[PDB]
Amino acid sequence: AGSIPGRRS
Amino acid sequence: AGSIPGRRS
Amino acid sequence: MGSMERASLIQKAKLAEQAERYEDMAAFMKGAVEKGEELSCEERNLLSVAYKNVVGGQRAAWRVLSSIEQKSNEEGSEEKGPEVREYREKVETELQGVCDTVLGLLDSHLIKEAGDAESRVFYLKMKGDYYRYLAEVATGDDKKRIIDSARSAYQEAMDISKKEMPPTNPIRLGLALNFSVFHYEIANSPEEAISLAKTTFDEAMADLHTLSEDSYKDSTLIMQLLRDNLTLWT
Amino acid sequence: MGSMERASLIQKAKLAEQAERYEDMAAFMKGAVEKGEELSCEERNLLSVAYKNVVGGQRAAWRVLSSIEQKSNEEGSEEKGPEVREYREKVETELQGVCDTVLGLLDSHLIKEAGDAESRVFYLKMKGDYYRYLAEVATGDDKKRIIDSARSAYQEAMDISKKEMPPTNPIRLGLALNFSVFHYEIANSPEEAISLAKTTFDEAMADLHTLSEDSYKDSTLIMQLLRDNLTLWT
Repeated sequence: AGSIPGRRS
Repeated sequence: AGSIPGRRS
Repeated sequence: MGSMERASLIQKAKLAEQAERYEDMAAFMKGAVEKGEELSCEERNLLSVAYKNVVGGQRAAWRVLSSIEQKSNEEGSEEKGPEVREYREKVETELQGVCDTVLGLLDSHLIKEAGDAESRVFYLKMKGDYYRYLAEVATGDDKKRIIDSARSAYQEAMDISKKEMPPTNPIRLGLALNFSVFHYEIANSPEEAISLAKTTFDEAMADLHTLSEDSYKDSTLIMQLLRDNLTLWT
Repeated sequence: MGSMERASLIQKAKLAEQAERYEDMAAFMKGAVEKGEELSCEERNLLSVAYKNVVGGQRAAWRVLSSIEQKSNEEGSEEKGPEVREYREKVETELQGVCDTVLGLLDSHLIKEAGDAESRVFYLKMKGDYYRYLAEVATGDDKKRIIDSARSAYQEAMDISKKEMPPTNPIRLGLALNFSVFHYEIANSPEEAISLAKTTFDEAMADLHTLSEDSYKDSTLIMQLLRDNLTLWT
């Protein structure tokens, strides 16, 4: 199950 | 030009 | 970072991101928040990206160590001493400290000053995420309360997002994605996770016709993440 | 780490490596060195791997920031303020501090107690490497002295390796590889770099017949790195 990666602006 | 990576035991 | 200008902290956060120096990035953005002014959309994104990278590395390390610890506690396993547990605990404490730091910024005073739907929903989604990361490692008497704190933050964000944002809005979509992961992975509610992901996807699909080419690309990227979870879960 | 047992520091360094927590790994290995006992082959490798990861990340960040700084100092570039230089300087100072820490461990007292060729050559190669990383960022009145310190350490290691180790020994091969990179990238001596890499490769090739299958794999892997540089340089 994957959440938003959210690691690049 | 590449040196020894040397980053894994 | 009290002696550095707000604008310089923001500039250095962007440089730290380019250099993949995420601990520095988070420290610069924490300093920027502590100047006391509200954050623009771009600044909110930099804050979120910085901490998601820091805590993402800690969570991955915690999972590696937790797996080693669990294996060492199996039948037929040789006693290796306290070191695996001690080091897992060290990483866990650090991770909890980062989550507490982010939650502290949100509570002092980002959320209370956030009046527009886009800022308030984004901050409440962050609050849900960082309680969720606390829940991933929680095992004690407050585990239920930590789960409820995540749920409550996500639910407030959902209620605002459904009233104030179109179904394709990327914040709304990412919030629903992460809340569905909370249901599946934390709250033992896979059916709620599946229903939320399906309804979110279908309502976004029906609103795509309203979007420009660039907004369409933004929304469909997150919709594909919802679909990826649905494929894994069904 | 003075209150932690040597064996526990070593165990935790191995766990930190699995968790990709290289700063922790380096701190555990520094603590192990500071117990004062000599290091076994495996422990020397853990020390080297930990610091190569830490400084490797710092060097990559420094190169990103140095490139941005150089671009901002071009004709037709808009003044962005002191922030790029300040942050490059911050990363540079941190990198220098890590190099000084490793060099300090080697000087107090790893090298002076290292009597076998494999330990002494490995430590002197480390000394050459960390002076080389200092040289990469040096611009002041000591830049020539830093380069000479790297050269001197590599040369002492080469002299021992040629007397005491077969031409296929992986330490000997890696030392020659890194010394050839020093010649090419630091000392402005590409012809010396090419000659060293070619002679090292050819002398190893002629000694492969003496090796087991597993030693053959070890040596040929590093030989391919020499060949990769020769292909880039010629």
